[PDB]
Amino acid sequence: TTLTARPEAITFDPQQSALIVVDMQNAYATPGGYLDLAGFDVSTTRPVIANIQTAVTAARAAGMLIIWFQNGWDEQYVEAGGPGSPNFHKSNALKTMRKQPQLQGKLLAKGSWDYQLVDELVPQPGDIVLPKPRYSGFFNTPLDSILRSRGIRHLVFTGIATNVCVESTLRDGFFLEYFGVVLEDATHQAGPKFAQKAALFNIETFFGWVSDVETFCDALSP
Amino acid sequence: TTLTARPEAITFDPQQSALIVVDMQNAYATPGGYLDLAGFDVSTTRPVIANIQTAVTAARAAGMLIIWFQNGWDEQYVEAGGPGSPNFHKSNALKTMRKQPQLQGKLLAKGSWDYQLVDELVPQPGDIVLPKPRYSGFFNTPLDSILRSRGIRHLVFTGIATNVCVESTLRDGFFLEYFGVVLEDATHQAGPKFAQKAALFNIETFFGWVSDVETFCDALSP
Repeated sequence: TTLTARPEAITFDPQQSALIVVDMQNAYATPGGYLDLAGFDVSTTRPVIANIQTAVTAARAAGMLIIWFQNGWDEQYVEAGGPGSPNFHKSNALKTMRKQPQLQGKLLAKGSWDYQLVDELVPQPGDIVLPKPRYSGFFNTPLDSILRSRGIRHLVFTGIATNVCVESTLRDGFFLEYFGVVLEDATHQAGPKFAQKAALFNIETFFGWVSDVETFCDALSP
Repeated sequence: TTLTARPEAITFDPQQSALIVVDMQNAYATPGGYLDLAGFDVSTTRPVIANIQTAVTAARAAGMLIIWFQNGWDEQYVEAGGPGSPNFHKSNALKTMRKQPQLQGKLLAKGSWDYQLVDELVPQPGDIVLPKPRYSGFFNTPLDSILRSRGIRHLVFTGIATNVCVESTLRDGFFLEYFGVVLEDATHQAGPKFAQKAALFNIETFFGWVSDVETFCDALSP
């Protein structure tokens, strides 16, 4: 398949490719979730959700592997690292719960509402659903092994946050010799609008390719 | 020692810390280098070189290990990967040399002027100088091994490009449980000015700490 993209069009075989849906959890997309409680603007993610559903339908119909990430930890946050991990000190979820003990054990907690995939996005049998304990899906997980076991070299990225979990997984994928493309209108940033712009620029200019959902779906139609 | 920083101050032992000077080569800081020839703006890097000299002097006098990176490859670019690597298709140096054949073998090439550290920055006995074949110093190198072998958990980052090799190495350091701080006035971005602001925003908000050279030197003086 030839996919129109920035900075130029690329080729991939859908049957040797994966669509990765990064962290489409209430924490990252839904009012009252972690990012919202932590002061980030989540009011504009509805079109991102619908666009991911569209992209998943097309990708699965074309034979691409669908991989869903869920970011977060056990309710006791053992897996988040204690004070000896920089993650303990950087996580805005952990910071929010330290400021608001009423939320302690709810943000990004396995089995909780915050951790759930948003209602509109439901993995299907045969999809892979991966928990990850840090922003990048290529650290501390079997993601690389899962992809290599199927000969997959091309990754199409969707999800939240463009500049954090999405971009980190795409950047680390590049260092592991994966070709990564992001569907820009199926992502949303964590931060001001310049964070979306800069993540797309860094991806396009140094790490991978940028396309969009309509272009992706039309490229898959055969 | 307390280092005042964004989003809050941190504490560290300079003896168990490293100052990393990322890719301060002619390619990234000097007129007529790769970045300049590739259309990026390098007209403001003179104060960055000066600020790195100041930070390197304070770091060494405090017992911090100095690590210098040089990004690049053999002159035949075997180490940049062939067409099977996304690096072959993304590297703006390889792009530029395919566009301007007079430059083939001259950009980011071991033994070339482009590849040299800028004249003003001279590694000293006891420092470590490391080549790296991709943007992140934590892939395809012994960097993690070197730091673990000395019990180092705190990394202070300087160099170019803030949003590419600097941020990538800091992000990956975080995934390897390192506490990373960037000295903002000892860096420069590759791209428009929003790429500087956005890299610092991502580091401050999700990955590590932002400080500056004068704050760093003052913190080390006892």
